[PDB]
Amino acid sequence: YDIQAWKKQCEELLNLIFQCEDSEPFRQPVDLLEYPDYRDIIDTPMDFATVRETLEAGNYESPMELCKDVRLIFSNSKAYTPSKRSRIYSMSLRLSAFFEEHISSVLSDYKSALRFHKR
Ligand SMILES: Cc1ccc(C(=O)N2CCN(C(=O)NCc3cccnc3)CC2)o1
Repeated sequence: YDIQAWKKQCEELLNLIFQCEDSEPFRQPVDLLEYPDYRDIIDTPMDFATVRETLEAGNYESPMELCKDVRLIFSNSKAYTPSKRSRIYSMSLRLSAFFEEHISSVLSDYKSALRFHKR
């Protein structure tokens, strides 16, 4: 029922994501010299360094907000990919599965802790 525990749990999960080769495309912004049309397709860029920095700044109030930004990394990859078989998009899908598998208990625990707080 620790309503703060999500933050370290998210730091640890981000650490695991940064050890994962599948995250390499998603740890920094898209170089427009490499992908010149990227901002024609993607309105709101997001990467794992931005997520980590926002968490470390104390600018997430809840793991739900962190989860929204991580899911934006994946939806941006799906929207930008030219093919559902593209290397970088395929990496996004494995990393999304990994993330969702691990974030589910973080979200459940937080929400249960907030319900207990308000009981
Ligand atoms: C072809 C295709 C399908 C889906 C995607 C896609 O989701 N992105 C475009 C490419 N991305 C980057 O360039 N990351 C920045 C970067 C810069 C230097 C070193 N590592 C990473 C990630 C986002 O790209």
